Amino acid sequence: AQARKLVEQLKMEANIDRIKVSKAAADLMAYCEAHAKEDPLLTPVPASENPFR
Amino acid sequence: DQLRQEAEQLKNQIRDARKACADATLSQITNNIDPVGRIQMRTRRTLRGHLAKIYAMHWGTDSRLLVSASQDGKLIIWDSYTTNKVHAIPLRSSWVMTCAYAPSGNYVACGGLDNICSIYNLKTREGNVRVSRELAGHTGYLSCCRFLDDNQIVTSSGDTTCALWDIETGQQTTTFTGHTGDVMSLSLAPDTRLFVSGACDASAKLWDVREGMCRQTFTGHESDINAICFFPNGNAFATGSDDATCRLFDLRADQELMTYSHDNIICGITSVSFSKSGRLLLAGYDDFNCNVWDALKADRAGVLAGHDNRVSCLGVTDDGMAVATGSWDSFLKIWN
Amino acid sequence: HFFLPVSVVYVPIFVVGVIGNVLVCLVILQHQAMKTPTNYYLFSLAVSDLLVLLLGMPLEVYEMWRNYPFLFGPVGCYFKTALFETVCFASILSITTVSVERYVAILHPFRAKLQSTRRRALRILGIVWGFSVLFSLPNTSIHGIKFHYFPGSATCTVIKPMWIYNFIIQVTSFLFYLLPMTVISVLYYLMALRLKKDKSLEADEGNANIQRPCRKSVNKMLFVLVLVFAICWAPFHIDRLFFSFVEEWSESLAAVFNLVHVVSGVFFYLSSAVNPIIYNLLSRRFQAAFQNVISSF
Amino acid sequence: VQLVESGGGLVQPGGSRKLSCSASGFAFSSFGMHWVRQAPEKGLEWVAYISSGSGTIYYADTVKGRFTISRDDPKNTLFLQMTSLRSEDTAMYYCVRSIYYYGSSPFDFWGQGTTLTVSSSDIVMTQATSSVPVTPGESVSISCRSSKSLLHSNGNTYLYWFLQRPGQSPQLLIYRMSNLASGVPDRFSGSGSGTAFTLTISRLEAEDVGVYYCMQHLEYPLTFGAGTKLEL
Amino acid sequence: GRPFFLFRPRN
Amino acid sequence: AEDKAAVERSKMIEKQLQKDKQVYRRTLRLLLLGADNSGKSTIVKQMRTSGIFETKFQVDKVNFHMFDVGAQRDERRKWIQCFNDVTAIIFVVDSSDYNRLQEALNDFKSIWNNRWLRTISVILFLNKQDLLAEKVLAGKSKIEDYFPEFARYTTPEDATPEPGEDPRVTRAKYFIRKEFVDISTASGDGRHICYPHFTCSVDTENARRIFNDCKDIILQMNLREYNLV
Repeated sequence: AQARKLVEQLKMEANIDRIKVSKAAADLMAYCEAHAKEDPLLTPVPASENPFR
Repeated sequence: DQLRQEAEQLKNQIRDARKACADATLSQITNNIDPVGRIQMRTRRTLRGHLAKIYAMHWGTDSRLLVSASQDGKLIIWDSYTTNKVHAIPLRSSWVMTCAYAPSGNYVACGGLDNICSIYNLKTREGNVRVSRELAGHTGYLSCCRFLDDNQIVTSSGDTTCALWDIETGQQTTTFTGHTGDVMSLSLAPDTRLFVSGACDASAKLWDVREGMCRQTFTGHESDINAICFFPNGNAFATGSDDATCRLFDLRADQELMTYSHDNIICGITSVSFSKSGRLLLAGYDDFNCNVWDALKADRAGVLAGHDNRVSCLGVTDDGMAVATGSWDSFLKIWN
Repeated sequence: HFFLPVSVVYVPIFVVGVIGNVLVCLVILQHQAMKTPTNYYLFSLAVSDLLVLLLGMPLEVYEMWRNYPFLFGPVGCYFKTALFETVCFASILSITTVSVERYVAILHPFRAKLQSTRRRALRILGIVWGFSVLFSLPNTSIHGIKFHYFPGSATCTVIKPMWIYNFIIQVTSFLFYLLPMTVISVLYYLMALRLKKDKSLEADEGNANIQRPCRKSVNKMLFVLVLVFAICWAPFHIDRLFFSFVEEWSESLAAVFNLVHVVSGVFFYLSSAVNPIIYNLLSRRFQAAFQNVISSF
Repeated sequence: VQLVESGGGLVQPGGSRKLSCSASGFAFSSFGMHWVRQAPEKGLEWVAYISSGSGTIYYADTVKGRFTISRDDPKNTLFLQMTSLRSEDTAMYYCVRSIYYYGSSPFDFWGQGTTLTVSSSDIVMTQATSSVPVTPGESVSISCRSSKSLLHSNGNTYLYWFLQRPGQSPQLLIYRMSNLASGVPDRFSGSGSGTAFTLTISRLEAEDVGVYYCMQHLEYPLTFGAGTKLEL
Repeated sequence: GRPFFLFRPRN
Repeated sequence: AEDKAAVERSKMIEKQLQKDKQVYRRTLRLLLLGADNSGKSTIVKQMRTSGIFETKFQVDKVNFHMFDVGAQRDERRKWIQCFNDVTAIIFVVDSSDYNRLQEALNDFKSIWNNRWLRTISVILFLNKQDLLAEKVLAGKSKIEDYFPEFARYTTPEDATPEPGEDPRVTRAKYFIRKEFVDISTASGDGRHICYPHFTCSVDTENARRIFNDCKDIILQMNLREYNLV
């Protein structure tokens, strides 16, 4: 009985749309590049902007 | 009888569809990207006062206030800038495993081996902190909780199920089922329409908050997933597992993009979080050290200095200014 | 004549004690697992033994060669006496405090963990050092610089009549050897007895459980501690008692006293060379912390 | 939540009197408490402050030594001991709570007060406009200025705005230059440059009629403005 | 005067 | 709103946290494990969908907090990490149920070899001894059938004869005890110790047994803390 619901879930999982990995990796890289300047950990901001020290 | 072969066939079909989309890799695409280089982060603040091992912490959306759960039975709310303790909340159950800070800052939630999730109202007219409500119905310890709104909180439990709660009524709006092991971590998508949960069945699932069903399942890990975190754009999420590997998954390619691991690393990963831009992936380990990973080049961009015991939790301020790490040595440390 | 052989004997003792005490102090001071619990007594003991080494060893080897002059003025002579006396008393009282707290830890296991507090540790340590400095005063009161007339030549010595020096030395030797000696011996004997008596409802012999060799080794270590304290601190007080008794000297008595002084110095500085070893290094917990600080760097 | 002051009445000059302030419905022990004087038909005047746990006590120089403030946390009662009354001391005395932490709103509740009748380097606050005739629906504005800039290095501007309706105790409107207090409608708005400040009412209603007092909290003593009486 | 060497006690 | 008032508030919270640390250090925490058929649910009653039950008691004016874990899923491997740094684990087993005795052995093994419990001593209550005696005296069911080694195990001369019970009772109970002690000694280094006890669920001495075992555990801990070992 439970295998029926497992199959029904796997059906919906398979039906989903698919995107090529290259496009997704490019999107992640583009986001990182676009927001790279607004990351105080990636790019340490001066002690005048740093609220901790 | 016949349905199990159908399940195996569908599993193979999904595997084949993932392979069809795997014509490239994140490393192949990022070979030319300028490496992050060596990152040094100094312990700007050490927040002391917890009696027992800290188990969880969370940031207020203002990026200044910070809630912290310890298994001595206390939630402490810290002003991270001044290290002032804003609130100390005594808990009815000392075995706290999770805490959350409401995005409005009005409420703070916690839970643990007592299978109930307690919501605390910080903005009382009496000036004390009162238990707004105790959410009950999970069978087994409660491992993570996250506010969607003042009136909605998502919880995951050793019950192997997650649940969405209407805090006004205190009843589960919906329950998420399909994990075959203890759910250990949970993260809300920035749009708050999706969340992902990792479980001890070594898989992660993507749940639609309003639909109530898991749209996708990811199974790259070899062991229990202790931590999960969404990429800041909500299209990918990192996971941490006992098998000492972190992994990046994409919701659209529906497969693992990258593994972050080193032969010198054998400890399980307790927590993970991205930096504001998403270029840095920070992970805490049973080894008393948080390692900073170049989310794109997979390179170990750096290492946060020592804690005295297992790093149990970490999180990056909503503005990205600083990293807070908690550990079983009873100290939160803030890194920037 | 003693200068060369005595320096030869001291240099191994000096290097061993300095490195041992510095290692103990650094391991305790860096590692968090040492900072938190009551390792403060062993920290103070290591500091006191290092200080007695620094103040006696080089100064003593210098003064046994150039015994004729003295290097500092009256305030220097006061500081020398006060510092040396207070660090000796502080080492003795640190040893006694370690013994007392171990007695509580073993005969009253629950009392120890309930009562253990950093505030209490520092309070007892402050009492220890306060009493050490207070008791250092009389020796500093009677000491001073002395000159030879009818011609530089100056030397620190007891200027007030030896009549009171004898009483001061007898009282200090009583309070800081015979009292702590009996206290430490009795307490560690009671600890050995408490470890000896068997928890088992029925007697057994030769069982492979760690308890048996463990308790045998613990008894051996306690005997080592008591004997080390007694043997190391008896010559120290013997030297000063001898010097205080003699009213007028002669070649043979001076020679025997010089032999006594050299041997007593050997034992006394061996005290500070050995104490860090037996008190910290031979313990598995300190070995673990030492290995940890090694690995982290 | 309630604060109920007691005592007062008529006392001859040079006498002594004890004011009592019974607190109920809130965690008295965790709140700092203030006594705020208001001479008849005059502006508010801070009297004394006692912190939570009695750790800190402050007095205005007008009353320093003469007055003494104390609290009894188990009895949820606040006391003001006055040893040498003067004609200057005749006023209605209010009991006011204040809780201090990041993002708190001090002075958020005022007792109904008790009337007492008797037979130098601090910051000067000024409200040049003593009164404004106004009509409902008008976008009123009330100005204020300080002798010292209230904008602290930490970014906070420690200006407070209080509304006192006729025959009622002051109500907190804004608990920091911009921060609208709880239970206050969106009509009210606060702004300022750190030395000049403005309170705006978007569309005045009959219930907004009263005297508006500014107050600085940069450093003690807390000094109120002369107040601006709106009327219609 | 002393024709001989004589140590001083360590204090 | 001066920052000094927020610092005062922080200092008052610090005072309260020290006042609470005084309570936290002066209590002994115990984890009460054991299968559902064991008498653990009964042992707690002799002490004087929710997920945890803190029983509380004291002996000779030392306070014990004993946390029975209930309504949890059967997979212990995750929530057990929380109980690292308890003073002892109290493991209860029904000595009479030979069928589930092997499952009790496996559970004890998994607890003893746990990565996180590597330094926690286990107080082992071999419970329901009266039922064991009644079983062996009735003879209708024999541990012989489940543990073949019992056919040749013989009571050691070191065994305590205090009860004066039938020799078969002593032989069976001591074989059962050895079955756990073997795991303890094989896996256990000097870090942690097993303290077996024969107990009935209805037994007033269990609190005193726990007190004595915790006293021995704290003594062993001090022996290392104070560098004596």
